[PDB]
Amino acid sequence: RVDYSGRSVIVVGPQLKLHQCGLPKRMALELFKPFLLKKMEEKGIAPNVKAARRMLERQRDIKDEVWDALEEVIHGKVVLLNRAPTLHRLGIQAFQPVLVEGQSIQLHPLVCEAFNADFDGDQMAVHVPLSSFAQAEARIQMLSAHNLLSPASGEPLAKPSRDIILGLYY
Amino acid sequence: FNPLYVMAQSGARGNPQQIRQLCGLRGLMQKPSGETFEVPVRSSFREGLTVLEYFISSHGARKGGADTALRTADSGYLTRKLVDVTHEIVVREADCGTTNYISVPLFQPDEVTRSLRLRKRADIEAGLYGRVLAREVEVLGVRLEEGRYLSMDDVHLLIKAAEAGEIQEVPVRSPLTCQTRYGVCQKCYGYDLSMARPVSIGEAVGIVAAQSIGEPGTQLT
Amino acid sequence: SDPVRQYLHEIGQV
Amino acid sequence: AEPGIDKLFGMVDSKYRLTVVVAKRAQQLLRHGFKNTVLEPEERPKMQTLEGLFDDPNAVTWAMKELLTGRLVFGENLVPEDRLQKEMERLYPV
Amino acid sequence: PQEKNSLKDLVYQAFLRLGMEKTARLLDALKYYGFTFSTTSGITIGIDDAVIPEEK
Amino acid sequence: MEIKRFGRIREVIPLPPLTEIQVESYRRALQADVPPEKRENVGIQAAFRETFPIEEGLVLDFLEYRLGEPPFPQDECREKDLTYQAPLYARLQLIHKDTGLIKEDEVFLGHIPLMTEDGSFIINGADRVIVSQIHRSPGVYFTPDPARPGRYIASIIPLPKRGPWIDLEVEPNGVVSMKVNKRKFPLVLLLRVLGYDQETLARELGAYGELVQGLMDESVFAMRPEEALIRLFTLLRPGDPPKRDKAVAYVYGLIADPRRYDLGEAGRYKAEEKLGIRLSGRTLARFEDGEFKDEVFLPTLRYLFALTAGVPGHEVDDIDHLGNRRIRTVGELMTDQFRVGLARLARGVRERMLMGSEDSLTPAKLVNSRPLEAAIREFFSRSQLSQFKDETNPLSSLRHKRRISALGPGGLTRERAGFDVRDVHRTHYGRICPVETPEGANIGLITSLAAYARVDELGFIRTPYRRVVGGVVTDEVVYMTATEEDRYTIAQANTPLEGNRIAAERVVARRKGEPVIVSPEEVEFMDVSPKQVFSVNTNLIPFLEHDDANRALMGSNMQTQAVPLIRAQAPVVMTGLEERVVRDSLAALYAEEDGEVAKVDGNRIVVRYEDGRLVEYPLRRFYRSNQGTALDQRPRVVVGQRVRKGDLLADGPASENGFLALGQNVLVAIMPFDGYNFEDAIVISEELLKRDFYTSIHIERYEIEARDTKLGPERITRDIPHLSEAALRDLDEEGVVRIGAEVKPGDILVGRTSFKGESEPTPEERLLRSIFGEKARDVKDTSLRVPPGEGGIVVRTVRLRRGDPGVELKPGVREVVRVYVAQKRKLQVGDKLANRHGNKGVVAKILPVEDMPHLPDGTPVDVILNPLGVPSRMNLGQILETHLGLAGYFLGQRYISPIFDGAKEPEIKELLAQAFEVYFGKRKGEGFGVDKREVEVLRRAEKLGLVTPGKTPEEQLKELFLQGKVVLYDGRTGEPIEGPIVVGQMFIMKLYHMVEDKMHARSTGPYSLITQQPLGGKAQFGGQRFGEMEVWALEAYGAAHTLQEMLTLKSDDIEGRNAAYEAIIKGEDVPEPSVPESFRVLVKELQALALDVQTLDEKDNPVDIFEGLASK
Amino acid sequence: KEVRKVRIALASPEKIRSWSYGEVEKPETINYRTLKPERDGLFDERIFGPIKDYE
Amino acid sequence: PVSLETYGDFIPDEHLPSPVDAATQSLLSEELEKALSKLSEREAMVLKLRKGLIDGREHTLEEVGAFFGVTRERIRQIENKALRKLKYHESRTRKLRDFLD
Amino acid sequence: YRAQGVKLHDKHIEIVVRQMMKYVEVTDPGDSRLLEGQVLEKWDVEALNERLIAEGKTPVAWKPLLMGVTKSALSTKSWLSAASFQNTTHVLTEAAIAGKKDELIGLKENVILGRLIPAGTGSDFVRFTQVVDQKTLKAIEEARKEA
RNA sequence: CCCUCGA
DNA sequence: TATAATGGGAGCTGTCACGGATGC
DNA sequence: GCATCCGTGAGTCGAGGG
Ligand SMILES: [Mg+2]
Ligand SMILES: [Zn+2]
Repeated sequence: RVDYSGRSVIVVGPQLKLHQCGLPKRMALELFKPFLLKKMEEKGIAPNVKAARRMLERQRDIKDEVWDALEEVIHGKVVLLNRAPTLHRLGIQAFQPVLVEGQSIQLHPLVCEAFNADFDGDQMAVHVPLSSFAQAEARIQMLSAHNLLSPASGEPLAKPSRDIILGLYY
Repeated sequence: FNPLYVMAQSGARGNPQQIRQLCGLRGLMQKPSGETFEVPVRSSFREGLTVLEYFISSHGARKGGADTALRTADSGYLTRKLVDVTHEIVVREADCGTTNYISVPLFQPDEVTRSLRLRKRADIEAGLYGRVLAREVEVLGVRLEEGRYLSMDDVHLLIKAAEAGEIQEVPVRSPLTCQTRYGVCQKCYGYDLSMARPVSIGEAVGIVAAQSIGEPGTQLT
Repeated sequence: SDPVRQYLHEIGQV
Repeated sequence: AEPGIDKLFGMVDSKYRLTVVVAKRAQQLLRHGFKNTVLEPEERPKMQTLEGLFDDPNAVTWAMKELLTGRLVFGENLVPEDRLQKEMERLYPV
Repeated sequence: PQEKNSLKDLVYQAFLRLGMEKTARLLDALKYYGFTFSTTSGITIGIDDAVIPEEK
Repeated sequence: MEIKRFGRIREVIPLPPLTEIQVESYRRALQADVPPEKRENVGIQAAFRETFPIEEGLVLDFLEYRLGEPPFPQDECREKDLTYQAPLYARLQLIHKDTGLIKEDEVFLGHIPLMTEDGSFIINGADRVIVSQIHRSPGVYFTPDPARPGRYIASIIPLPKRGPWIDLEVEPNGVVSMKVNKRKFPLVLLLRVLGYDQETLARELGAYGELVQGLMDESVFAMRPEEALIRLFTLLRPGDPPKRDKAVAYVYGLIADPRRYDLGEAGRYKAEEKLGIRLSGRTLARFEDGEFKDEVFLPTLRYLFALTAGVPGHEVDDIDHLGNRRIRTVGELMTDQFRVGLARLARGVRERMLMGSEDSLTPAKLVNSRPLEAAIREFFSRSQLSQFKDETNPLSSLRHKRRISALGPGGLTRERAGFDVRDVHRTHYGRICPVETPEGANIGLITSLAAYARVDELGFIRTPYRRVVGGVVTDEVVYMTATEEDRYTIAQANTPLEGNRIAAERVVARRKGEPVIVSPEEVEFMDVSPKQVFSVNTNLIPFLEHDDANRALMGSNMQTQAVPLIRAQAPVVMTGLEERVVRDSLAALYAEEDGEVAKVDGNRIVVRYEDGRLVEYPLRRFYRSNQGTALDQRPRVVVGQRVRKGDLLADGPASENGFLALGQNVLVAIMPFDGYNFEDAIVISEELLKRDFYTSIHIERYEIEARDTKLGPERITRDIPHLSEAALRDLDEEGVVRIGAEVKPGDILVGRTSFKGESEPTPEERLLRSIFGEKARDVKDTSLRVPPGEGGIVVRTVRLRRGDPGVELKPGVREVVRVYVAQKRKLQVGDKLANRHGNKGVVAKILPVEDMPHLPDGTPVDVILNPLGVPSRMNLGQILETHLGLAGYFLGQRYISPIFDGAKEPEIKELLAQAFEVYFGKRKGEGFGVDKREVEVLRRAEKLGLVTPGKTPEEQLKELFLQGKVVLYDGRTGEPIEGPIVVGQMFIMKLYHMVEDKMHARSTGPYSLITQQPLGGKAQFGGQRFGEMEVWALEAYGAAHTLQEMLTLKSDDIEGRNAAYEAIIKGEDVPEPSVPESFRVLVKELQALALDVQTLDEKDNPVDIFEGLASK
Repeated sequence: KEVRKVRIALASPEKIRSWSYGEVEKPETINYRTLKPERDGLFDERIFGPIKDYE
Repeated sequence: PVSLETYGDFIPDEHLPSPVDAATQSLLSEELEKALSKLSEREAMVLKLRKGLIDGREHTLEEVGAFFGVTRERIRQIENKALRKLKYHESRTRKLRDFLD
Repeated sequence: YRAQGVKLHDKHIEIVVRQMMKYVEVTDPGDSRLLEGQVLEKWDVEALNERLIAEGKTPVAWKPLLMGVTKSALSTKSWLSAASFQNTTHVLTEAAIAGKKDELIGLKENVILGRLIPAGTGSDFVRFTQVVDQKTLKAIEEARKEA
């Protein structure tokens, strides 16, 4: 079991670009909490770290500038999305997170088949790579848009699904 | 432009058998013993089954459900076994420099034993695409050099030469013949099938192999 | 196999 | 996709060497406060705040773009490790 | 007509020829336009769409 | 609104009381209403009769028992977390054989749980359900030997834990072997022990050639029964002294002792019927006049030799046949554990008879009730058939009470259960539902009782049939076992009938499950209804005949996961069971007799009956169920209303006017929508939230204790150190949050202070203390706060104090405080919806009303379902439901379509034409003609072959409407959907899986004691588990540093994780990770195994990972 | 130093006694009223180390 | 007692410091050194000896006074004036307030 | 796999099979310390035979040995990997008796110890790579040039 | 750990 | 610290594949 | 050289409850 991790229900994210995924605001606030504290100290949102953490503790104490600070925190960074069971390596993929309202994780359509993910209620786990090395590995090697073909066959794995096919064929 | 027809033809949803159950007859059914019932469901789902037809179909439905359930666990056990044998195998060097290789045949003996006939395209691809030639191959006025990573066009050209009768089998570097210790070299492995290019040294090829073999384990009927 | 059976036998020796 | 990822994979003999180069360079940029950057002021990666465009805080973005400019030298046994550390501390105080 | 296999081959050939960056852009384009056109297409399922052939 | 029902099949009998399998079983078990002299030898009476008398005072005997009133009512037991139970008293008498002295007294044996009126139990304040078990019926079976063709295995099976299974086989060397407790020995020896002679065996078994000769052994007949008995005792007990009385006792206990070996009453019946004999008792033999007397063995061996030779009238047995599988109901299981506890009490009684004064002994001194109490408690708390009741909606509890499991004590063990046990047998017809069963590992092991099915006294499931004499269908109905059913030709329930006579010359029937076409002269019986083939949940799926069995299973199951909604409605397309499901679940309230309603309140309904008596019914209001769903009864009558017997007084949860209301009826358009219903996702209209459709009440319970410690007492107080008034605002004087206050994550529900552990202040603490000049307080803040992601309005507070009337708590605790928090949940993105046909999906997008596709008259749809779900899933019932729902939308009516009897296509078409007239002639009278977009759509459908060319726009629109399709305009554009779209009313439920419960995230949190790895679970604020396969994933990506982060910095590297957090809050890069702690644990646990594990360098010189702290 | 290998082998009784900081002579765990480790027991602080840091 | 194997997966470790607690103590020591640097070396050292931030224990006024070669009244006055300058600087910058819980 | 429409590359199956053929049985010990019937790795016996042929001695006669995937996993050199796979008791008893050393060659071993795996970015091939900007590189060049 | 329920 | 007292008592079952020793 | 008993295996994550 592991820190800097979360989970939630998944929801279709048609507007997302392939390298993106929708992350609920509260989830991102918790997963990135130390970075958010440090950024709040870099700006005028808090005098120090402990004040900022006590400020985030209660939900009614949370104001609007902390969300912009969190947006600045996650810029360029990626998270790992994983669906159980993990049958091959594409059961974990890397996505730039987009902060969204609501409590559901938003998943890009073209990766669903890889995860064997549909939207009858599946849930997914989120992980935060911490080091520059971990984030570099995730962005170069584990990014969704960098893994387009199956390592088993070599045929396209991210490709048009039934909904996409239905329109283009039509 | 019928919806069922459009979806089935495009590949968005559905296969001829589900379409047949919707529009045609439901078909034959199995007894619990695997034995087949003599009288089939003449009804479709459009028309509606009788309670006897429905009850007869319940046998096969339950049998398939129990099949899937009992299958997932054995598939997972197999996958973990494979991960345990293959995990130390990594691409550790560019070339072990072996002269050994395997010969992928392009023809297989007919079940009639009449002659040899061309293998199915997909199987030739699965045995050739992204591999490295261990010897020079000259076919249809084309030179496929030793050490060449065979692209898909290379495979299709080799198939054309086979159909023209110019080559019956392809020599190729393979993990079976690799003399690299604790792993495999770049030439013997060939492509990184995900990137359609030569494999990067350091790729954990054994785990990829185990997962590639394991993942479609729950589809095996 | 069974320790108390064995001890009871050894006791039944005397 | 990461911008110019194909050219980057072309640069190296193994994708993992690209990863290592990028991560090490990003750590260098973090440690010396981006004062060692080979990017001209117009080539600086930017981020859109509420106020306006500021420097991109992500050192890996910086590292990859620097790598693409051809202005970085990578390889094995280029220079003793402590010598590199001390010279970078000399040219760019921490 | 574009279907599963032809679109798959389009993705593979685009990978080979233009790189994974452009192939990702193409994937997103195909996604967008496919969803858009599927919406307005008129695709639905009614009980009369399961057409029993008289031949049966 | 008007309800039109379809179907030509008139059901002769209604559904039996659906909870009877529980209620009547437990009533039979307790016999609390029966005066003791009239009680039967079944039940707990049977356990008493088996345990007593207790001999070697010398004798303690059982007279009778009684059950007293419960100390507390059901609601009060749920409140104080007690058990709803009744005290058990037993009148016993102690008798000294020599003295003749008789001392008789009634001793208290503890309590027994009482079953509630709906068939559940209250154990420690929690509602629980005892699920029936299915098992191989006791008796004598004969099966084919898998290794030896032509040879057969005889098996004598008693009740579970009532004695061993015995096997009889014909060995390859010819001798007939018996196997008990895994011991193979020649059966001839036991036959000699039973008193048989070679003459009797030769005349009885000689008719079978070459077989009886394997039974002839001269050395066995050369010794009297005593010598053969001691020989058998030496064979069965190596090393044990072969004393005469010891051998007699052992073999008698193995075979003839009814207190030990017991075939079922069903076992005895099946043995008698199979072997064609009569059993005096339920054992295999008897002890009579000092010798053993045979009952079972010889007929069994005769049948075995007969089946082996091939002589007719002898056949092998189907062990999955429902004539050979029976059901152990709640009463039988409770009685089994009662017998166990009673036997322990008897051991205690004899132990107390050895020790103590012999002259002065009373029953009260001999009986220690405790072991019996403990056995019953273990059964009702930690048994596998004792399950936490499902109260999500009333149908949940009803189905839970009608479940059948093959697992449990004495049952099958999973992964040893193959396909045969999970298969649906031909005998499942009418008894066990073929569709309702779990997906996954439990498939075929958990099943459901059929709607008309009944469990008999021997425990077999029986199904009803109608007598048919000379082609005339009577109203006489007979409930049959599968064994009885296989004797008749039984026609189908849809068989055409003019009056009571069969009107078809070719009739569909079954003979031993085999379908056959048969004359009316050949028909012996006929089905009661199609409903008898399926469970209750499966009977709630309209158009079931149009649904593939898998999605039928899914809808059937998901109906129990339906959340009661504040505005919940009964479906517009019903199957006709929806009223009985409410009535038999005891969800709603009904009139006991005719009368006039005196008073009507949100709290009580007072009714004056024809007797003149005034009865006051209180209404359960906003009660929290086991799953947190709200249970409240709303009054459905008004003051002065004249009510008859059985009329509805008040609606229970998930009930609309006595009809089952598991969800909402929404207007549905089947079409893709810009990828937001991609892969079973669902799109909904914001209007659904505006009128509070799919909005539910959920209550959560929070609990805290104040206890006495060694460092001083914990106490609940409003005085909490270092806290402002803003944080204590909603706390009352005692430290408990006030009723009605809104609580958010972090708010204090109950203030509590605890004395600090003995603290040596670190020098930083001392210096800071001297700087700010403030004494560190004695206590610290332990208050109970709202967990992350929870909150709402406080509706209840319960406080239980020690030293107060009626309150005594666990040792050491001073007081207990409970806070109840209710929340109103709107449907939101991530919540789960489903229909009754297996179509399930998560709400991915909520559109503003102006974005929804809408009808030409401006009416927007509610939910947009993607059609791609339909073809592969093959569940067309939802389609027909949508068509008929469109019809009922415009006609303002609802429909009852019984399964396999429901509305056909032409009748739906007639209703759709009637609806089209309302939908269109209204427009044509309002002064509006056809719209241009409608014309364009009509051209497209004319190209599609949906409408006939040349007809007027109205005729083509009606043609489309009869196909269920209408013209739909995109709300964003105003341009129509190029084709016509199926739109209609559909019944959709909001399932219990809501994202609000499931969303969780953690940066850092608690760690486990030994592993020093993050805890698991959302409530403990745990981390996600990165398992073996996720490690494989990261390995396959070749992402070494991400993996090493998972293995050290984020889990169990203490130094690493502390350094990482500090580096990140400082703004630095995370440091190199250290050694994971659980590997040090591995090293130490291997050392305790006497195994030295050394971490070495490349020079093979040891490296110390414990940093010297483990070396002397 | 860096760990390059991991070895496993049998443990001599002398090696076992070399590991040990003391012999446990009593089957006692903690005192019933003081809740502190009993002397020469399975939880003795004399053998396995202090319960509190630097105390 | 009851068994951990009927359970222990729900049992957290209250003994070892959480990463947040350890980071708080680290920032506390660092901020105390930051505020002690604003004093002279002698008065800061007297405060560290009297509160035990050097060898772990608190010396009396006699031991610190004989360490610096001075009277116990003098070393107590040094402690007082150092505490006073600390109180002034803390009222000014309000840096050490948050650590008081 | 073909029967179910699963396109899977041969080389993965070849990796696995290669691991199934990993071992050999001695038919004659020759001049070695090996025993008849002793099972060992093909690599080890080939190295031993090249050492004996380079020494002028008689090589070891051996026979190929096909063992199933589980037996090939349990017979690997790393006792950490085998003990973590299954039959932990057997593996551990034989390894402790033999006094076996795990060289930490594969992935499982380094995962247990929580080390950086010998694959991908952890590969010794790519992990020692250095990065330097031209300014710092020329400054270091001048530092080397002065001495 | 067991049961049940999700994927 | 004294009548004499002297060999226990729960059992419990519908899997399968492999290695290994054990027994004709 | 061939049967028979004994030990060891038999998917993951998640939730909830006792
Ligand atoms: Mg799913
Ligand atoms: Zn090689």
